[PDB]
Amino acid sequence: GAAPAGGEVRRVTMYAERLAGGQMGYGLEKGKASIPGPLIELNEGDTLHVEFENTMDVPVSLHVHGLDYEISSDGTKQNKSHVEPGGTRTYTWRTHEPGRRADGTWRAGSAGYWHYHDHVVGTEHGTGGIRNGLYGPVIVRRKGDVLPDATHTIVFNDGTINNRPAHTGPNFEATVGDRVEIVMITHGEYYHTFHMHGHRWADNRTGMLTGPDDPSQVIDNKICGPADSFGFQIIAGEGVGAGAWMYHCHVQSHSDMGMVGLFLVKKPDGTIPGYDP
Amino acid sequence: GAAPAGGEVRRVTMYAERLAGGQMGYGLEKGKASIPGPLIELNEGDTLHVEFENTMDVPVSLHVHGLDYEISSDGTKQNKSHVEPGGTRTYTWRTHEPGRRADGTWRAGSAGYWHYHDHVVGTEHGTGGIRNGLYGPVIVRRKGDVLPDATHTIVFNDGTINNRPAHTGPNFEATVGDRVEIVMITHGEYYHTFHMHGHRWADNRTGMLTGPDDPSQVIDNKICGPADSFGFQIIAGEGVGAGAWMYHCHVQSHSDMGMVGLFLVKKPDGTIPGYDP
Amino acid sequence: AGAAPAGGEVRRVTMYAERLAGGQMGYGLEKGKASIPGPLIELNEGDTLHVEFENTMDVPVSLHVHGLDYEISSDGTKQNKSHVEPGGTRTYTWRTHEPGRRADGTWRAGSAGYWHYHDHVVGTEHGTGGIRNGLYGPVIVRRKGDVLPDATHTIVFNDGTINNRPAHTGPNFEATVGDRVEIVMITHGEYYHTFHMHGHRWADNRTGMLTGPDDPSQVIDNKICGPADSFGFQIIAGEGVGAGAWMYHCHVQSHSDMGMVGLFLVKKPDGTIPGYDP
Ligand SMILES: [Cu+2]
Ligand SMILES: [Cu+2]
Ligand SMILES: [Cu+2]
Ligand SMILES: [Cu+2]
Ligand SMILES: [Cu+2]
Ligand SMILES: [Cu+2]
Ligand SMILES: [Cu+2]
Ligand SMILES: [Cu+2]
Ligand SMILES: [Cu+2]
Ligand SMILES: [Cu+2]
Ligand SMILES: [Cu+2]
Ligand code: NA
Ligand code: NA
Repeated sequence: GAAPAGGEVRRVTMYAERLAGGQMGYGLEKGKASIPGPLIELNEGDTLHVEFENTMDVPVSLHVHGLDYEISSDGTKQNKSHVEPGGTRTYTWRTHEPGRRADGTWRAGSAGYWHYHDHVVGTEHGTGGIRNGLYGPVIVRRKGDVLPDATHTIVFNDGTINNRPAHTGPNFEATVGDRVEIVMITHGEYYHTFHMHGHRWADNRTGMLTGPDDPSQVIDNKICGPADSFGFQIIAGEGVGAGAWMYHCHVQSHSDMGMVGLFLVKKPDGTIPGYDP
Repeated sequence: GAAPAGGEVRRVTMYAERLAGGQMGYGLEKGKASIPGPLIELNEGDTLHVEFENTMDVPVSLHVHGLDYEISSDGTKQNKSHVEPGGTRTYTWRTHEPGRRADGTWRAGSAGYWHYHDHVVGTEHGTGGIRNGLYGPVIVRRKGDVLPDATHTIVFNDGTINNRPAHTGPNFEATVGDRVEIVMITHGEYYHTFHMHGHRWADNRTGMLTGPDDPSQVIDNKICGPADSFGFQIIAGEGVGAGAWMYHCHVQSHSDMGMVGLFLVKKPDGTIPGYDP
Repeated sequence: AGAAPAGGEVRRVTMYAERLAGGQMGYGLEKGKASIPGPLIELNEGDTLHVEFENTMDVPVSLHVHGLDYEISSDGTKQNKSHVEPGGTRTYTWRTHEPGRRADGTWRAGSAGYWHYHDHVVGTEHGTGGIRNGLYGPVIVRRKGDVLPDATHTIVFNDGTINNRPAHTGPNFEATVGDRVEIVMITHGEYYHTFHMHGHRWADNRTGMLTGPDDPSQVIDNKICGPADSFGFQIIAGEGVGAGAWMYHCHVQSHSDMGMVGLFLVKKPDGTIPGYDP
């Protein structure tokens, strides 16, 4: 599968809602908010109209990295781009293809692994909102990009993965040979290093080398800090086989205190060697 | 415009001077020291003789990243290349173009976003001098590099931008369509993440993709540590329009305590929609 | 300079985990000769390595490698019981592969790069004690045609030490002007660092050297790194700058002030170093 050329005007509804235990999340339908928020996928050239509604009792906003937006969709109190309690607003995101500018230089396209998050809860930089769970992934694909069999989002938010209690994953399941896309986002106060056992990727836009001329370092460990985002695709078990393959932050106290999960790679018969749950 | 081939021998006078409040700065002329220090620009092949004078009552030095220098211009006490109080010294920086060696390998040129700083005030690694403001940017351009309409230097020094009081910018002004160059240097004890709203750049030498075959990640958020330097050029307002575009460190406590500033992008008539400080 | 050949050899080596002085712990290829960092392993893409491993200590230990191909039975974790009991033995197998076009037209990245191995089970189930104690070492996998160096030096930022040495004690590395010197740089523990080399620079890519005039990788002399990061590069000692005692150090200011410093001692042909007075 390959991404097509973009150019569609898409729309979606988004809600900010309180969740259990002081948390807050984005959802695409009322009562269905999650942490991380829903995955938004666009092709270069697509436009996205996000009909947003704040269902909480405190102001919230929606700020996006990487994509084109006018200052009116910045999502900050400073620009009156926030949403009052009960309020509604339409945030508009646009994307563009790469291309040669009139001045002769190459204009980078929108394609990449991006994310959106709150910018007004607790502070005017969204410190409380991000801590509470108001973040989500955005993928913009370029014409011809390889499409995956599954996509999984891993957010290192302070000392947690996806706001979960320590030592509770998440885990992700695949079958040997699956083409698996990982979106990796970092938030909060701390730097982290993301490590995946049994697998590696290229440190470039897609995480895949373009061919024999791409000099990007191939890695299995990557330092990241607050609001960094990257992504990659792997072939599950390629050259290594089935198994419970760990991923974790490699900062030693962070892995010891529980930012660890499993990439559960199954044989075609659905079983995982060496793994007792 | 485009950078010419280099090869000139250039001279400049530089002074280290005390500034108000225990600060120290470099300057091109007596009594005009600034933090950051003056921007030095060279073309690959140029030689620069810095006629240096220490107007201060403590030793100071000038150490440069990236450029060619002999051990006698290292700027360290260890090599006896510091400057005594009231003393003078000529620091020589050289640069070179890339090219094929005899062994067939490719020698990397000097071009890049670099910086200079003190190496002896407070400690033999310049911890006091750097804290006090003794740092500045150097740009070395390759023949053919695109030249910007303006260059702005942003230094994350511990918990400050350019040693400024918290919450005091700096702000930079441009018109929609301007080609704006940012030089980004980090110093001190902390890691940071630099983020720009509404704009993005390529993670490579120039900050611009060379063309459709360049696989560098396109980003708007970059982790950086002490003595890191990078730079890029953006088209102000490209695809997003005029506005007060924030830049800040994205480490949540840092943005909250005042590591924030504004990229004020004006329409040709001078208007900035919705700006209201 | 020499060039790496195509790989595909099947090799075997013995490795031991051993206690060292001061509560330290190290890997070695011969009994009683363990070192921190552990021995440098070098493979050409396509090679297979069978590590006949023996744990001579009184605690379970493991061998976990980054980047290379290994089956789950060579993961080196308690999770899948691939650690080594006290006094026990185990064969760990590492494989590597060349890059190539898959049948579906996508490009498979090869194994080549700067990698490392370390313990994963001493103290905690992530090897916090083992790594702190010194159980780490470098692995280089070369691609056919990679340029070969005159010498290779490994620098590990482990917590606030270099190579588990006492503060301010280097290590120093010696070269002659013109030498092709390879640096392998590994980070472990709890802290981020920035590695800086005076007088020298490299390209931020797989090999540390630009492939030619079309490579847009940033050329740098300073690089941020965190726990279990690894990278490497080659420089021509003294190129364009001459002989001297060229410092390298973490550039986090308090780390350089506390002793995360060392010297790249670049000598004239007559063996002397101008300005270097110890
Ligand atoms: Cu912001
Ligand atoms: Cu972490
Ligand atoms: Cu953000
Ligand atoms: Cu230094
Ligand atoms: Cu910061
Ligand atoms: Cu932003
Ligand atoms: Cu420095
Ligand atoms: Cu692990
Ligand atoms: Cu350090
Ligand atoms: Cu330096
Ligand atoms: Cu590891
Ligand atoms: Na790169
Ligand atoms: Na990087």
